[PDB]
Amino acid sequence: MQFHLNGFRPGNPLIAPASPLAPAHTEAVPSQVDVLIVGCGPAGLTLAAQLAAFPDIRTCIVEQKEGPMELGQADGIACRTMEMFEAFEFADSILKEACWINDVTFWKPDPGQPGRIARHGRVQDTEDGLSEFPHVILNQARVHDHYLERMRNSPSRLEPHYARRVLDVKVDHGAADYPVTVTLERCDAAHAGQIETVQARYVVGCDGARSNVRRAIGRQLVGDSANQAWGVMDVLAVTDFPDVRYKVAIQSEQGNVLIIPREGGHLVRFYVEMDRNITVEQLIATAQRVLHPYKLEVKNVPWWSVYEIGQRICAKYDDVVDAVATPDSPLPRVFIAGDACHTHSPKAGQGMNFSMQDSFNLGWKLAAVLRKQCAPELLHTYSSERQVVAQQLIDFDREWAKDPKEFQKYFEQHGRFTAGVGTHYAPSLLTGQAKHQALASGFTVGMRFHSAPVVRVCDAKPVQLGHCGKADGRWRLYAFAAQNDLAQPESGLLALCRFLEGDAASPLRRFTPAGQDIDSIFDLRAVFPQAYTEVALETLPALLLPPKGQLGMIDYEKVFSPDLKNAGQDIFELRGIDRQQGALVVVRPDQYVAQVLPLGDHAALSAYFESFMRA
Amino acid sequence: MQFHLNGFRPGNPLIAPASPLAPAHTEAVPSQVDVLIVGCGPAGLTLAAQLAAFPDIRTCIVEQKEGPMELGQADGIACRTMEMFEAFEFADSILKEACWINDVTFWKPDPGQPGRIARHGRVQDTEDGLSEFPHVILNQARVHDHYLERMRNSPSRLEPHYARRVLDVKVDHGAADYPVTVTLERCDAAHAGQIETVQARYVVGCDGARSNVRRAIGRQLVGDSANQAWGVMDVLAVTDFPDVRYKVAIQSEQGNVLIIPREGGHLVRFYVEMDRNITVEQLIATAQRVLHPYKLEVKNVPWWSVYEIGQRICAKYDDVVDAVATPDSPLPRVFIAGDACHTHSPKAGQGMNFSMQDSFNLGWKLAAVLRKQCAPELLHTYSSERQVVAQQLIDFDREWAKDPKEFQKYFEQHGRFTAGVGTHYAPSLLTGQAKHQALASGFTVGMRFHSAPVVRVCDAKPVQLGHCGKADGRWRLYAFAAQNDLAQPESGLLALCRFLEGDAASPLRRFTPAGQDIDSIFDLRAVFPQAYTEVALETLPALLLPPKGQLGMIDYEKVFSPDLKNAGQDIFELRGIDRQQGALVVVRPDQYVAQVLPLGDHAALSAYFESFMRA
Ligand SMILES: Cc1cc2nc3c(=O)[nH]c(=O)nc-3n(C[C@H](O)[C@H](O)[C@H](O)COP(=O)(O)OP(=O)(O)OC[C@H]3O[C@@H](n4cnc5c(N)ncnc54)[C@H](O)[C@@H]3O)c2cc1C
Ligand SMILES: Cc1cc2nc3c(=O)[nH]c(=O)nc-3n(C[C@H](O)[C@H](O)[C@H](O)COP(=O)(O)OP(=O)(O)OC[C@H]3O[C@@H](n4cnc5c(N)ncnc54)[C@H](O)[C@@H]3O)c2cc1C
Ligand SMILES: [Xe]
Ligand SMILES: [Xe]
Ligand SMILES: [Xe]
Ligand SMILES: [Xe]
Ligand SMILES: [Xe]
Ligand SMILES: [Xe]
Repeated sequence: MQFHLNGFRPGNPLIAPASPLAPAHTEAVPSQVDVLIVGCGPAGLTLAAQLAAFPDIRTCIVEQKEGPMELGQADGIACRTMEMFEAFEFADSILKEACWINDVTFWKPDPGQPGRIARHGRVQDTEDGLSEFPHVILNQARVHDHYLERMRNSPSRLEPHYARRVLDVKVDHGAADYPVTVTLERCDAAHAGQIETVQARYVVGCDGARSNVRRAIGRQLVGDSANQAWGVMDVLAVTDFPDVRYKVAIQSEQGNVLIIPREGGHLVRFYVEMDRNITVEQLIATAQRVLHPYKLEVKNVPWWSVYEIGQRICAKYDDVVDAVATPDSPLPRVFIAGDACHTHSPKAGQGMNFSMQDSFNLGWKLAAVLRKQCAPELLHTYSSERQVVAQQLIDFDREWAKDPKEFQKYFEQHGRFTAGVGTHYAPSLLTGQAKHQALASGFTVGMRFHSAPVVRVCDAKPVQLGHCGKADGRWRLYAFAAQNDLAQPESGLLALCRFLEGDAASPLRRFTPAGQDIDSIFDLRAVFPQAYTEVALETLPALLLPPKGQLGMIDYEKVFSPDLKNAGQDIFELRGIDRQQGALVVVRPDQYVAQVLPLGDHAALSAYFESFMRA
Repeated sequence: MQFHLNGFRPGNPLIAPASPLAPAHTEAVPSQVDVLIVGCGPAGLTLAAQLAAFPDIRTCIVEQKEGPMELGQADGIACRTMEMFEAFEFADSILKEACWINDVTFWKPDPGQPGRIARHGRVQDTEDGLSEFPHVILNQARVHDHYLERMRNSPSRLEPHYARRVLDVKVDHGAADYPVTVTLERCDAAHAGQIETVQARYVVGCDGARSNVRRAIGRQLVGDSANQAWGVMDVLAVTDFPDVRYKVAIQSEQGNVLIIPREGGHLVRFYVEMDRNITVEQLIATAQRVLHPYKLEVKNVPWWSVYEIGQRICAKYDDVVDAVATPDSPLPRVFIAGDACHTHSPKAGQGMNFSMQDSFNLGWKLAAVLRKQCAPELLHTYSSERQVVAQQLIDFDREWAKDPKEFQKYFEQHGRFTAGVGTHYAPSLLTGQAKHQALASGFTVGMRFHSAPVVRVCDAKPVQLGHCGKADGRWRLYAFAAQNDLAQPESGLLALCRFLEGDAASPLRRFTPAGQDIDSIFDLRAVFPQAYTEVALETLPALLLPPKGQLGMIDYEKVFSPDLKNAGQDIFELRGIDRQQGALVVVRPDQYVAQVLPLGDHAALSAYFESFMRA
């Protein structure tokens, strides 16, 4: 991370200086806001944490609960989700506290032993090279804490307005500004029944399964009935079952159970299959029968419930009627994210993960449009992108409901999907057609940017290239240099740089607000195949050693080389970069690859951004 | 980390529940305390952070400054120091904020260019396999913050009493208790001149170079005059010198300069050699002349000073007159740690690192003696251990003041020393003679426990074996199993376990306080050469799957296997364990190896602890 850009600043650098552009939090919900987020769940808090980085935008997030939760229902944190946490700079903390899932063991009835289970299998939870982070388990409330702190420590000093239940949302397609009117009811005993009204430019319903925002704009969850029902109990118990600290799938004559080891090394979660006139004792009794001959002595039960939901999904995620928007469609004003527009069966294994990816998709778009850096039409891509991949995910898990090798295929694909790295957007306003995909085979257009190790040239530090992509709303341009680029500036990477800084028609010059840092909209990172010791910084374009901030201090983290010390760690090899041609990999603020273009196709680059950005 | 041992606990698990055994902090310094620490510098705060883990001990730390510092003079954090930070569970945070030192480049005058420098060399800062953590640079005040938070979040809820200057310390060798009387003068304007008195059992002077505690007990820094003088400036400047983000040693016709890249990617520290009627401007001017033809445009200077000190050291670190203590010597009551008893020349490169190792050495000893778990004689080893290695360090850096390969030898050894991993205690009350060193060649008796990767059997998680050693005052017993131990319990590791739990004469039974967790004094960790998948937990002694806490929850982190997935990562190979015999590696609470014993030499194990522990 970088700090002290404008002078020494004491204390933890992750606490940002309060921005004057942002009015202090008030007891009463403001009358007018840019964005009103409804619901402090994974989705709501994810969006709020993203918008909190832009103090020029007025964001208000409401939640009907009277305060932060301390113990939540979701606990699975996918690899891709961890990558996003890294973007919010708190993945590190999650890794130290969460319970990693390295293996998953399977238990079935012992063939020779009557009514007793035995271990039948074991698989590595995350296939090699799938992600730089592992799949982990951590109490949902803790993820909330991190987002709540990020929000609080942001320049926005953003915090939620609790004990507020959104009663209704209306859009005045005739209003000149703040067309959305939200009616809220205060739920705390001290204000019980009090009605609040908020004028918003955009409203985001992240209010869960029984979302009022969804029903307010007439959308509806379409799907099937609750396939199964699960008894879920978090327990502090003593057992001799040897795989208790692993993620375990148990099938037995007396029922099926799923074991999820919890953070701390002691707590354990049990998913007991069923199908409320059902108790903990019954669940425990069932788990005991299943675990037999292994003994389960439950000492304490911090939490337990009943997880039962069908897979449903809205046809659209916003208030725009057209199934497929076009340049003449009304613009969206209200969006739905998370369970409010799509719920997945427990067996799907998505948990809260996929839900947060909706918010990460919408986040930067809202900010760009509000800042008038992008045409409002951009907002249409939120629904077309997130609705489609959700439906495709459901279609897949619809058949996962079970050749022997066709199953190992289903099993493998399911892993990539639960890890959250299977999302692949189809060609669109933002996504290219992949005609130059061979330039960087390892960076599939439309999928998340698969990070790989590189070596920073300024100080020889080993780093994950994809970690340059932080949740700061910036587009990234990873320019992998052709073999001779460093030696021949007439073309290649250096020529691209020359174009990006000096050609008035370049997207960098056209769309970067006057007076802002040269990398405030487009974060360019250059990667040369040459050993870091062979890259002379002093001979590189200023665009690659950009001054910034009030003191013109130099950013020395824009230039990289491959890891040439350790065998098989060269990113040019790992990601299939065309060595002779090089490659420009354009990445969205949500870490998704938009394009893989030839370094020399400057016109294509300009044209791309001209299609949705505003000069 | 492990938590929820006695029930679900919300919030950050690193915040410990307040212990009732510890009285709340008071505005006025308590009248009587177990330990009085003088000075909130690296040493003082390190000791306080260690003692804060024992709420049954009354610890008071005073500092004359009126509050925590925000910008300190020291900034180099050695590998070994990082290992200790890992023991205090905040090494992670330091790694994310600090500026890593991967390479060190050397610059000298260009032979063909008049009065201009050119790069002459480059070396990897930390030789391969020296430590699992790198050498890093971070503002001293931040290390203080971490210690201050650890202290605050401990069961002790420990915080410093500021604006107190210790005027005098006296020992009443006739007192029945609290033989040490400390006289303090309040320095804050509101209490200016007020005299405070404290009765303490032990006093630790961590009050720096001009320490009053040292002079109070008649000790004195013996050494040579200030070899050199250095102008030190932390600056926010713009330069085109290409190696500014590296640690750089520059020798030129116009002077010598040392570049230390600071946390944040922008701040930089410059050590300008000299030898106060000297200004920043002069330093800057000198640095510019040195950096020529490279330009240095200083924009801001958060801090600057003049580092000038000779290498001096006390003959003893406590108030006991005998040069070498024996069973009939008076017991120590006052100890000196850090610069108060030993200062190293800037070129030595020790910074504040070695200083904190004194406190980490004394910490657990004081606690054990106060808890009557160890004979007070143990306290003698503090001085004999820390004084000797400090002097030996000085003797070495005395000659480092410069065959060509004899220099590369001096250069290499100097690196291990600056990394803080060269400390090697000679045989003593605590340190063995190494007659069975071949059992575990990679764990040199008397040196720090060189961690290596292993695989936890309960959940297959990759971990650093040495990270089992936390700053919790516990001795560790790393039992590396013989090849057939798992298959033949009659002897080997399993037999050792049988002895440790069932033989009344075992150190574990003899010295673990009645009613405490079976691993509260001796932290046993077993390592089998077999693949983790081959270790059946359910068939292991209870000592290896120990119940603990109020609920008898099982600790599943006592059993390990090697990393057999990745080539050349098997700890039995990496650390030279005798495969046929196995090995017992006994480690002190400060992470230093005390013994390497045969698994079967139970008598030797007992005898060792009987020599200083109290039943
Ligand atoms: C009983 C139960 C048990 C579950 N068990 C599991 C499990 O074991 N494993 C698992 O992976 N998932 C489980 N889930 C699902 C998991 O909780 C969700 O997938 C996850 O919470 C979805 O995140 P989200 O942001 O979309 O919305 P949610 O987490 O559903 O949050 C919506 C938020 O909006 C607020 N809100 C709603 N309406 C309004 C309104 N009108 N005004 C103001 N605020 C409002 C709510 O109070 C809530 O905080 C369970 C769900 C339930 C209901
Ligand atoms: C001007 C200066 C510049 C330096 N520059 C560098 C540098 O560039 N690089 C580097 O590596 N090292 C530098 N050092 C050395 C570095 O600061 C020390 O090595 C490090 O602080 C030693 O840690 P310590 O815990 O032993 O004691 P110290 O950090 O010296 O702290 C002693 C503490 O005790 C307190 N104290 C002292 N006497 C009393 C009393 N009677 N009553 C109450 N409180 C008292 C002090 O106020 C202080 O907080 C510098 C030192 C000085 C003085
Ligand atoms: Xe499930
Ligand atoms: Xe750009
Ligand atoms: Xe386009
Ligand atoms: Xe120095
Ligand atoms: Xe022991
Ligand atoms: Xe001994």
